[PDB]
Amino acid sequence: MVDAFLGTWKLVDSKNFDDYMKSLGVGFATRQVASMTKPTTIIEKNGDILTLKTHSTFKNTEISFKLGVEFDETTADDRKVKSIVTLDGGKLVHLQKWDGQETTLVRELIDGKLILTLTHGTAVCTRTYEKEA
Ligand SMILES: O=S(=O)(O)c1cccc2cccc(Nc3ccccc3)c12
Repeated sequence: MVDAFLGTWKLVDSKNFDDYMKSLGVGFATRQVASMTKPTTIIEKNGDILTLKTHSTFKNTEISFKLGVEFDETTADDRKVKSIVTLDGGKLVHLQKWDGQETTLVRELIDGKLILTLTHGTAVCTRTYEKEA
């Protein structure tokens, strides 16, 4: 069940996002702006289709997908990837593949907060969000 992930989420803490972006080859100026931007994640459901929006003053993205079914995605940093999102241990696990590389975006609810763990190479970033009323 994906339902406790649904809603509007505001970033309240970030650890090692620069390391994660740098590992992906993101340029210094984008990392600089990204490091001070407050993003919002919106997750909504219509039947088996999830839509995940990222809104900010800098980058904005939107994806729609069915759990367990691969989809094409063009990321905020312009990578063209093959993606799949699955529930695993109650976590929303998003795997992206491109050029033989992989990165995971794992979302877990802890005490009503959404904890996003981003891993690429050796870099591990933890971004925490709080629900908007
Ligand atoms: O969407 S994210 O998943 O964070 C994202 C994931 C992976 C790489 C990213 C690189 C630059 C900016 C992002 N987003 C961003 C969006 C709004 C504000 C600041 C950064 C990246």
